[PDB]
Amino acid sequence: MITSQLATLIFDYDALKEFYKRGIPYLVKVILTDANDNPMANEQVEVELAGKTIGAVLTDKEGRAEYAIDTSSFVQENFTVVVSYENPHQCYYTEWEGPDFPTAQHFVMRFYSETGSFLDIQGSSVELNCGQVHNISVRYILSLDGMGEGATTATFYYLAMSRAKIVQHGQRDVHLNQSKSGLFNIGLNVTS
Amino acid sequence: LAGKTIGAVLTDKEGRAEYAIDTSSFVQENFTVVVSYENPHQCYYTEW
Amino acid sequence: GSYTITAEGESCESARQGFTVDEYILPRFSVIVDPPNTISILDDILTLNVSAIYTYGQPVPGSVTIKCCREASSYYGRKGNCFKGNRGICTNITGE
Amino acid sequence: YNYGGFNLEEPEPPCEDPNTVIFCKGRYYLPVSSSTEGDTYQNLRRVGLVLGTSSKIRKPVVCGMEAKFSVPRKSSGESDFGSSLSNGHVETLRKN
Amino acid sequence: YNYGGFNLEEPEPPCEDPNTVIFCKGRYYLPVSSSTEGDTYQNLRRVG
Amino acid sequence: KVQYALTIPALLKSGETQRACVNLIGYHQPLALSVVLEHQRVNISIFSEKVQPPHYFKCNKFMVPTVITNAPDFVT
Ligand SMILES: *[C@@H]1O[C@H](CO)[C@@H](O)[C@H](O)[C@H]1NC(C)=O
Ligand SMILES: *[C@@H]1O[C@H](CO)[C@@H](O)[C@H](O)[C@H]1NC(C)=O
Ligand SMILES: *[C@@H]1O[C@H](CO)[C@@H](O)[C@H](O)[C@H]1NC(C)=O
Ligand SMILES: *[C@@H]1O[C@H](CO)[C@@H](O)[C@H](O)[C@H]1NC(C)=O
Ligand SMILES: *[C@@H]1O[C@H](CO)[C@@H](O)[C@H](O)[C@H]1NC(C)=O
Ligand SMILES: *[C@@H]1O[C@H](CO)[C@@H](O)[C@H](O)[C@H]1NC(C)=O
Repeated sequence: MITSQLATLIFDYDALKEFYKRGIPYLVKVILTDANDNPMANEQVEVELAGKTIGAVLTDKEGRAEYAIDTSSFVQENFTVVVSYENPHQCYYTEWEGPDFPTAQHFVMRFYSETGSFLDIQGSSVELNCGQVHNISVRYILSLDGMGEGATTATFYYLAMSRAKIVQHGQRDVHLNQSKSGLFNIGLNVTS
Repeated sequence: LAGKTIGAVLTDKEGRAEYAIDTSSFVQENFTVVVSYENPHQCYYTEW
Repeated sequence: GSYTITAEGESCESARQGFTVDEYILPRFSVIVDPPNTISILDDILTLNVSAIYTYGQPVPGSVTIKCCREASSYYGRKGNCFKGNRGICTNITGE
Repeated sequence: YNYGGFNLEEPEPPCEDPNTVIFCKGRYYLPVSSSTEGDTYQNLRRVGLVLGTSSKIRKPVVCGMEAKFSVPRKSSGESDFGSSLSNGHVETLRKN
Repeated sequence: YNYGGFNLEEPEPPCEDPNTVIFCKGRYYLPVSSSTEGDTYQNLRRVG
Repeated sequence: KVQYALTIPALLKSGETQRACVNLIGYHQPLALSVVLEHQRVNISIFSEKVQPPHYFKCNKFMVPTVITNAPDFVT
């Protein structure tokens, strides 16, 4: 096969959760590879939020570029993020009358919660070994007039569903040392 | 004449081909005549 | 062929299983080649890395020749696009 | 929640009216909500749990902007299961 | 404010857009305002 | 105010042990709690405990009676 699009950029659909939560940063993770599936060196990718380039983020030597769109005060609905690989030195000899540079778009939705509070889990893209307790991470925003001012302590309840049996349930309490944000780790005990 | 080939007329050795469309009983209004040179042996390598 | 195993039990409904039994034919030669499977336009050297082996693991002296080419565009011809491209520029090399 | 033709779904919440002017701090506001959003009732009913909590979890929906959209079903899962599990690639039986 | 063909009126304030979805506590709101209301500007500009 | 949370999966598997989690919170006085899977005739006894201080996030095993045909059941 004689190929023409030297550079390709893709959205690894393991991370990049489809619902965005106000005040919690929205992660964009992009894979950049050329020709026969090889990683690229330092390259810049443009993250256009709606119609304006804001990101201009460089890669991390393995085509794993990670950018954090700030989501606070986003009350839109559709919020179509697009990533493009713009460099006027590549060789992109397109064939089927498409765009003139590698491009990929993701279309997300908005998470609702009336008092204003959001819980996000930073998922895992690798299998977990048996017999090793693991520490999947959870981010949280807990706005004012929610749980109640004056109390710097919040408890999150924890549930794991293996096949159809609720197994390895837990409770994790956190002290709101800072104002409203942070991240706490679950001691998930993966067992056979 | 409109969408049907009716004439299929040959030329007269110097490219002056003359045909006579019969017009009796035409109560149309627009009547767009088209002529084409159809021969699947010539070369028409169009550009635009 | 592909034999099929069927099993009926007092609890299960069908314990289907498959075979892939093939004729025990041993061609005396086997050539191993790993094509790049994708080549970029701005490349000048296409490398082929070919080997060949008997059934019982023996080198095979002989001549190995490779011929590689293609067509150009094949638009269609006649009332389409009469004269087009070439026969494809076919190159050829041989080695020992 | 649909298991063996059984809905198990509680009825939809009552639909608010789209013309009740409500005051916030500044201007005069009418209510509205899009058809497709995300909430706790849809991060459940996908894992398959059943909650009975009194606390508000489900999104509020205003009239004229209901779910509609018939059956919005995409690829929905990125499944890698299948059958056949073989191309031509005849690696004939080449060993004793 | 119109005295002897002189407006003396300050220009109208900028017009907001009717589609900016804003959050209050519950549902999702669009902005609107009636043509005829009453405020301090019409409680004055009548006394003068 | 009292806020409660039931968690049991929507499709119980007949003949195998399952779990049920309950998350009572907010109450102050000691309380009496009951979780029942209302079968066709028989009642199940998932929880019948006296509730003692708040923050009662407890979760127990229960054994579903065997059934030959998928059936709807209620949990009270
Ligand atoms: C979101 O709304 C806009 C409104 O113009 C529409 O064009 C678009 O298709 C919608 N969906 C996405 C994913 O942007
Ligand atoms: C996961 O990370 C946390 C971070 O403090 C650590 O306490 C915990 O031991 C880690 N779990 C492991 C390495 O299994
Ligand atoms: C995980 O659970 C098993 C079973 O109770 C237990 O033996 C093991 O110690 C637990 N893991 C850790 C890190 O304690
Ligand atoms: C390759 O094969 C073609 C067959 O037509 C032959 O004409 C050509 O001479 C061969 N190449 C060389 C280098 O001889
Ligand atoms: C048993 O179940 C019935 C409903 O079938 C209901 O009265 C209550 O939950 C239980 N009653 C007794 C006496 O156990
Ligand atoms: C269920 O919860 C009760 C609470 O009193 C406890 O005594 C019991 O050990 C738990 N487990 C079972 C199997 O009953």
